[PDB]
Amino acid sequence: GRLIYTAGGYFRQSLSYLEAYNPSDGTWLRLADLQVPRSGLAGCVVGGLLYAVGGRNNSPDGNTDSSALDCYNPMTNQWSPCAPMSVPRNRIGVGVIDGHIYAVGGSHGCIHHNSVERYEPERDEWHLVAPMLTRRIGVGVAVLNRLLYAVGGFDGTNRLNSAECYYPERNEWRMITAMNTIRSGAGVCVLHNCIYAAGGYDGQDQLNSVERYDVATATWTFVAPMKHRRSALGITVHQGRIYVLGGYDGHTFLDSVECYDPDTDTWSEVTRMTSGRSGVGVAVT
Ligand SMILES: COC1CC2(C1)CN(c1cc(Cl)c(C(=O)N3COc4c(cccc4-c4cc(N5[C@@H]6CC[C@H]5COC6)c(C(=O)O)cc4F)C3)c(Cl)c1)C2
Repeated sequence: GRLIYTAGGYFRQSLSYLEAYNPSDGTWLRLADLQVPRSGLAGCVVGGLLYAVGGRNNSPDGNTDSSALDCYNPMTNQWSPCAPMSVPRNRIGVGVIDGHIYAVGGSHGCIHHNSVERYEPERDEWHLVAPMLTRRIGVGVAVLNRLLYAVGGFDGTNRLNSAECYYPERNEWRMITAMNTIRSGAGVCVLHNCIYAAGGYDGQDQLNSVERYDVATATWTFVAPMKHRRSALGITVHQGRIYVLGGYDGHTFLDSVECYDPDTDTWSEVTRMTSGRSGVGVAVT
Protein backbone atom coordinates (compact mmCIF):
# COMPACT_ATOMS: atom_id res chain seq x y z
CA GLY A 1 0.00 0.00 0.00
CA ARG A 2 1.16 3.54 -0.79
CA LEU A 3 0.09 6.97 0.45
CA ILE A 4 -0.02 10.45 -1.12
CA TYR A 5 2.15 12.79 1.00
CA THR A 6 1.67 16.59 1.00
CA ALA A 7 4.31 18.80 2.55
CA GLY A 8 4.24 22.51 3.32
CA GLY A 9 2.17 25.01 1.42
CA TYR A 10 0.69 28.46 1.93
CA PHE A 11 -2.39 29.94 3.58
CA ARG A 12 -1.77 33.43 5.12
CA GLN A 13 1.85 32.31 5.65
CA SER A 14 4.07 29.34 4.63
CA LEU A 15 3.05 26.08 6.30
CA SER A 16 4.87 23.18 7.94
CA TYR A 17 2.15 20.49 7.56
CA LEU A 18 3.07 16.99 6.47
CA GLU A 19 -0.03 14.86 5.84
CA ALA A 20 -0.64 11.57 4.04
CA TYR A 21 -3.82 10.61 2.21
CA ASN A 22 -4.88 7.01 1.69
CA PRO A 23 -6.99 6.76 -1.49
CA SER A 24 -8.36 3.31 -0.43
CA ASP A 25 -10.15 4.48 2.76
CA GLY A 26 -10.15 8.30 2.35
CA THR A 27 -8.13 8.92 5.57
CA TRP A 28 -5.51 11.61 6.26
CA LEU A 29 -2.61 11.00 8.70
CA ARG A 30 -1.07 14.05 10.44
CA LEU A 31 2.68 13.48 10.39
CA ALA A 32 5.75 15.30 11.82
CA ASP A 33 5.77 19.00 10.77
CA LEU A 34 8.64 20.30 8.56
CA GLN A 35 11.34 21.97 10.73
CA VAL A 36 10.98 25.16 8.60
CA PRO A 37 7.62 26.25 7.09
CA ARG A 38 7.75 26.37 3.26
CA SER A 39 5.63 27.04 0.20
CA GLY A 40 6.78 26.72 -3.42
CA LEU A 41 8.85 23.62 -2.56
CA ALA A 42 8.71 20.34 -4.50
CA GLY A 43 8.50 16.80 -3.20
CA CYS A 44 9.94 13.51 -4.44
CA VAL A 45 10.73 9.98 -3.19
CA VAL A 46 13.98 7.95 -3.41
CA GLY A 47 14.32 4.53 -1.70
CA GLY A 48 11.11 4.93 0.28
CA LEU A 49 12.30 8.29 1.72
CA LEU A 50 10.38 11.55 1.04
CA TYR A 51 12.40 14.71 0.17
CA ALA A 52 11.17 18.34 0.57
CA VAL A 53 13.24 20.52 -1.80
CA GLY A 54 13.62 24.29 -1.86
CA GLY A 55 10.71 26.68 -1.43
CA ARG A 56 10.33 29.86 0.62
CA ASN A 57 9.23 30.72 4.15
CA ASN A 58 6.76 33.65 3.87
CA SER A 59 6.19 34.59 7.53
CA PRO A 60 4.95 37.76 9.38
CA ASP A 61 8.65 38.43 10.32
CA GLY A 62 10.01 38.22 6.72
CA ASN A 63 10.30 36.21 3.49
CA THR A 64 13.26 33.87 2.88
CA ASP A 65 13.87 31.57 -0.12
CA SER A 66 15.12 28.12 0.78
CA SER A 67 18.13 26.18 -0.54
CA ALA A 68 17.20 23.32 1.84
CA LEU A 69 16.84 19.63 1.18
CA ASP A 70 15.11 17.72 4.01
CA CYS A 71 14.47 14.01 4.22
CA TYR A 72 11.49 12.38 5.87
CA ASN A 73 11.42 8.65 6.75
CA PRO A 74 7.84 7.27 7.00
CA MET A 75 9.15 4.43 9.23
CA THR A 76 10.56 6.86 11.82
CA ASN A 77 8.22 9.88 11.43
CA GLN A 78 11.33 12.09 11.55
CA TRP A 79 12.71 14.86 9.22
CA SER A 80 16.52 15.08 8.89
CA PRO A 81 18.41 17.89 7.12
CA CYS A 82 20.40 16.96 4.02
CA ALA A 83 23.14 18.86 2.13
CA PRO A 84 21.68 22.20 0.85
CA MET A 85 21.58 23.19 -2.82
CA SER A 86 24.06 25.68 -4.35
CA VAL A 87 21.33 28.39 -4.36
CA PRO A 88 17.85 28.96 -2.84
CA ARG A 89 15.08 27.84 -5.25
CA ASN A 90 11.51 28.91 -4.57
CA ARG A 91 8.77 27.78 -7.04
CA ILE A 92 11.10 24.91 -7.99
CA GLY A 93 10.49 21.82 -10.10
CA VAL A 94 12.01 18.42 -9.20
CA GLY A 95 12.45 15.07 -11.02
CA VAL A 96 14.17 11.76 -10.08
CA ILE A 97 16.33 9.64 -12.42
CA ASP A 98 18.01 6.45 -11.10
CA GLY A 99 17.54 7.55 -7.47
CA HIS A 100 19.10 10.99 -8.14
CA ILE A 101 17.19 14.20 -7.46
CA TYR A 102 17.24 17.00 -10.05
CA ALA A 103 16.41 20.49 -8.67
CA VAL A 104 15.25 22.58 -11.62
CA GLY A 105 15.03 26.36 -11.91
CA GLY A 106 13.09 28.30 -9.32
CA SER A 107 13.86 31.76 -7.89
CA HIS A 108 16.02 33.46 -5.28
CA GLY A 109 14.57 36.97 -4.88
CA CYS A 110 14.53 38.53 -8.36
CA ILE A 111 16.94 35.91 -9.78
CA HIS A 112 15.10 33.41 -12.03
CA HIS A 113 17.35 30.37 -12.34
CA ASN A 114 18.06 28.49 -15.56
CA SER A 115 20.58 26.43 -13.43
CA VAL A 116 19.89 22.77 -12.53
CA GLU A 117 21.60 20.62 -9.92
CA ARG A 118 21.53 16.94 -9.02
CA TYR A 119 21.61 15.31 -5.61
CA GLU A 120 23.03 11.86 -4.80
CA PRO A 121 21.44 10.38 -1.60
CA GLU A 122 24.21 7.76 -1.57
CA ARG A 123 26.83 10.54 -0.98
CA ASP A 124 24.67 13.42 0.46
CA GLU A 125 26.08 15.79 -2.21
CA TRP A 126 24.68 18.16 -4.84
CA HIS A 127 26.44 19.06 -8.13
CA LEU A 128 25.38 21.42 -10.90
CA VAL A 129 24.59 19.88 -14.29
CA ALA A 130 24.19 21.78 -17.66
CA PRO A 131 21.79 24.75 -17.26
CA MET A 132 18.48 24.92 -19.08
CA LEU A 133 18.08 26.99 -22.26
CA THR A 134 15.39 29.08 -20.47
CA ARG A 135 15.15 30.54 -16.93
CA ARG A 136 12.07 28.87 -15.38
CA ILE A 137 10.26 29.45 -12.06
CA GLY A 138 6.83 27.83 -11.42
CA VAL A 139 8.19 25.08 -13.71
CA GLY A 140 6.69 21.59 -14.05
CA VAL A 141 9.14 18.64 -14.20
CA ALA A 142 8.55 15.17 -15.71
CA VAL A 143 10.86 12.13 -16.07
CA LEU A 144 10.12 9.92 -19.07
CA ASN A 145 12.44 7.50 -21.02
CA ARG A 146 15.38 8.49 -18.76
CA LEU A 147 15.09 12.13 -19.92
CA LEU A 148 14.17 15.08 -17.68
CA TYR A 149 11.52 17.50 -19.06
CA ALA A 150 11.09 21.13 -17.83
CA VAL A 151 7.62 22.42 -18.85
CA GLY A 152 6.18 25.98 -18.75
CA GLY A 153 6.91 28.45 -15.97
CA PHE A 154 7.96 32.12 -15.93
CA ASP A 155 11.37 33.30 -17.20
CA GLY A 156 11.48 36.60 -15.28
CA THR A 157 9.68 38.52 -18.11
CA ASN A 158 7.13 36.12 -19.68
CA ARG A 159 4.94 33.20 -18.66
CA LEU A 160 5.87 30.22 -20.83
CA ASN A 161 4.25 27.64 -23.06
CA SER A 162 7.75 26.29 -24.05
CA ALA A 163 9.23 23.00 -22.81
CA GLU A 164 12.68 21.48 -22.94
CA CYS A 165 14.33 18.14 -22.29
CA TYR A 166 17.60 17.14 -20.56
CA TYR A 167 19.72 14.23 -21.79
CA PRO A 168 21.69 12.87 -18.78
CA GLU A 169 24.25 10.81 -20.79
CA ARG A 170 25.08 13.82 -22.99
CA ASN A 171 24.58 16.45 -20.21
CA GLU A 172 22.63 18.79 -22.58
CA TRP A 173 19.19 20.37 -23.09
CA ARG A 174 17.08 20.77 -26.22
CA MET A 175 13.78 22.59 -26.74
CA ILE A 176 10.79 20.32 -27.47
CA THR A 177 7.28 21.06 -28.92
CA ALA A 178 5.66 23.93 -26.97
CA MET A 179 2.32 23.38 -25.19
CA ASN A 180 -0.94 24.68 -26.64
CA THR A 181 -1.25 26.97 -23.57
CA ILE A 182 1.07 29.26 -21.58
CA ARG A 183 1.23 27.66 -18.06
CA SER A 184 3.10 29.19 -15.13
CA GLY A 185 2.61 27.24 -11.89
CA ALA A 186 0.93 24.22 -13.52
CA GLY A 187 1.05 20.66 -12.08
CA VAL A 188 3.21 18.42 -14.34
CA CYS A 189 3.49 14.60 -14.05
CA VAL A 190 3.96 11.39 -16.07
CA LEU A 191 1.21 8.81 -16.56
CA HIS A 192 1.32 5.83 -19.02
CA ASN A 193 4.21 7.12 -21.15
CA CYS A 194 2.73 10.65 -21.42
CA ILE A 195 3.47 13.99 -19.78
CA TYR A 196 0.42 15.80 -18.39
CA ALA A 197 0.35 19.57 -17.65
CA ALA A 198 -2.70 20.52 -15.56
CA GLY A 199 -3.84 24.03 -14.67
CA GLY A 200 -1.45 26.90 -14.12
CA TYR A 201 -1.76 30.54 -15.11
CA ASP A 202 -1.58 31.87 -18.70
CA GLY A 203 -0.76 35.49 -17.78
CA GLN A 204 -4.45 36.47 -17.60
CA ASP A 205 -6.51 33.54 -16.33
CA GLN A 206 -6.17 30.62 -13.86
CA LEU A 207 -6.61 27.42 -15.89
CA ASN A 208 -8.69 24.26 -15.52
CA SER A 209 -7.33 22.96 -18.88
CA VAL A 210 -5.17 19.83 -19.02
CA GLU A 211 -2.93 18.78 -21.89
CA ARG A 212 -0.93 15.64 -22.62
CA TYR A 213 2.36 15.23 -24.49
CA ASP A 214 2.75 12.16 -26.67
CA VAL A 215 6.44 11.41 -27.21
CA ALA A 216 6.13 9.45 -30.54
CA THR A 217 4.09 12.17 -32.28
CA ALA A 218 5.77 15.09 -30.34
CA THR A 219 2.32 16.69 -29.82
CA TRP A 220 0.33 18.23 -26.96
CA THR A 221 -3.39 17.27 -26.94
CA PHE A 222 -6.09 18.58 -24.57
CA VAL A 223 -7.76 15.98 -22.37
CA ALA A 224 -10.70 16.51 -19.94
CA PRO A 225 -10.35 19.78 -18.01
CA MET A 226 -10.40 19.85 -14.17
CA LYS A 227 -13.56 20.90 -12.25
CA HIS A 228 -11.66 23.69 -10.46
CA ARG A 229 -9.19 26.02 -12.20
CA ARG A 230 -5.97 26.31 -10.19
CA SER A 231 -2.32 27.18 -10.09
CA ALA A 232 0.44 26.18 -7.59
CA LEU A 233 -1.33 22.83 -7.22
CA GLY A 234 0.27 19.69 -5.91
CA ILE A 235 0.26 16.79 -8.40
CA THR A 236 1.11 13.10 -8.28
CA VAL A 237 0.23 9.71 -9.71
CA HIS A 238 -1.16 6.88 -7.60
CA GLN A 239 -2.35 3.50 -9.00
CA GLY A 240 -2.70 4.64 -12.63
CA ARG A 241 -4.55 7.88 -11.80
CA ILE A 242 -3.48 11.55 -11.47
CA TYR A 243 -4.26 13.44 -8.23
CA VAL A 244 -4.25 17.27 -8.01
CA LEU A 245 -4.21 18.84 -4.51
CA GLY A 246 -5.04 22.38 -3.55
CA GLY A 247 -3.74 25.45 -5.27
CA TYR A 248 -4.92 29.00 -5.73
CA ASP A 249 -7.60 30.17 -8.23
CA GLY A 250 -7.39 33.97 -7.91
CA HIS A 251 -9.92 34.04 -5.01
CA THR A 252 -9.59 30.90 -2.80
CA PHE A 253 -6.75 28.64 -1.44
CA LEU A 254 -8.32 25.36 -2.44
CA ASP A 255 -8.72 22.29 -0.27
CA SER A 256 -10.11 20.33 -3.33
CA VAL A 257 -8.43 17.10 -4.41
CA GLU A 258 -9.41 15.86 -7.90
CA CYS A 259 -8.53 12.54 -9.49
CA TYR A 260 -8.10 11.90 -13.24
CA ASP A 261 -8.90 8.45 -14.67
CA PRO A 262 -7.21 8.04 -18.08
CA ASP A 263 -9.45 5.06 -19.12
CA THR A 264 -12.60 7.19 -18.91
CA ASP A 265 -10.86 10.62 -19.47
CA THR A 266 -12.70 12.01 -16.42
CA TRP A 267 -11.90 14.02 -13.32
CA SER A 268 -13.75 13.42 -10.04
CA GLU A 269 -13.47 15.27 -6.69
CA VAL A 270 -12.39 12.52 -4.30
CA THR A 271 -11.60 14.24 -0.98
CA ARG A 272 -10.55 17.53 0.56
CA MET A 273 -7.29 18.42 2.24
CA THR A 274 -7.73 19.15 5.97
CA SER A 275 -7.27 22.88 5.15
CA GLY A 276 -7.07 24.93 1.95
CA ARG A 277 -3.53 25.68 0.80
CA SER A 278 -1.41 26.36 -2.29
CA GLY A 279 2.26 25.66 -3.19
CA VAL A 280 2.63 22.22 -1.62
CA GLY A 281 5.20 19.55 -2.49
CA VAL A 282 3.69 16.07 -3.13
CA ALA A 283 5.02 12.51 -3.53
CA VAL A 284 3.87 8.89 -3.25
CA THR A 285 5.44 6.11 -1.21
C1 LIG B 1 -5.22 38.97 -0.43
O1 LIG B 1 -4.38 38.97 -1.59
C2 LIG B 1 -3.31 38.06 -1.54
C3 LIG B 1 -3.67 36.58 -1.63
C4 LIG B 1 -2.37 36.40 -2.45
C5 LIG B 1 -2.51 37.90 -2.83
C6 LIG B 1 -1.07 35.87 -1.71
N1 LIG B 1 -1.14 34.85 -2.77
C7 LIG B 1 -0.32 33.68 -2.96
C8 LIG B 1 0.77 33.46 -2.14
C9 LIG B 1 1.56 32.34 -2.33
CL1 LIG B 1 2.97 32.11 -1.35
C10 LIG B 1 1.26 31.41 -3.33
C11 LIG B 1 2.04 30.14 -3.45
O2 LIG B 1 1.56 29.10 -3.02
N2 LIG B 1 3.22 30.17 -4.09
C12 LIG B 1 3.76 31.32 -4.83
O3 LIG B 1 3.51 31.04 -6.23
C13 LIG B 1 3.82 29.76 -6.66
C14 LIG B 1 4.06 28.70 -5.78
C15 LIG B 1 4.38 27.45 -6.30
C16 LIG B 1 4.43 27.25 -7.66
C17 LIG B 1 4.18 28.30 -8.52
C18 LIG B 1 3.83 29.57 -8.03
C19 LIG B 1 3.56 30.68 -8.98
C20 LIG B 1 2.37 31.40 -8.90
C21 LIG B 1 2.06 32.43 -9.80
N3 LIG B 1 0.83 33.15 -9.66
C22 LIG B 1 -0.16 33.12 -10.75
C23 LIG B 1 -0.85 31.80 -10.46
C24 LIG B 1 -0.84 31.72 -8.91
C25 LIG B 1 -0.02 32.93 -8.47
C26 LIG B 1 -0.94 34.13 -8.26
O4 LIG B 1 -1.83 34.20 -9.38
C27 LIG B 1 -1.11 34.30 -10.62
C28 LIG B 1 2.97 32.71 -10.84
C29 LIG B 1 2.71 33.76 -11.89
O5 LIG B 1 2.31 34.88 -11.52
O6 LIG B 1 2.89 33.44 -13.09
C30 LIG B 1 4.14 31.97 -10.95
C31 LIG B 1 4.39 30.95 -10.05
F1 LIG B 1 5.58 30.30 -10.15
C32 LIG B 1 4.00 28.94 -4.30
C33 LIG B 1 0.15 31.65 -4.14
CL2 LIG B 1 -0.24 30.51 -5.40
C34 LIG B 1 -0.64 32.76 -3.96
C35 LIG B 1 -2.29 35.30 -3.57
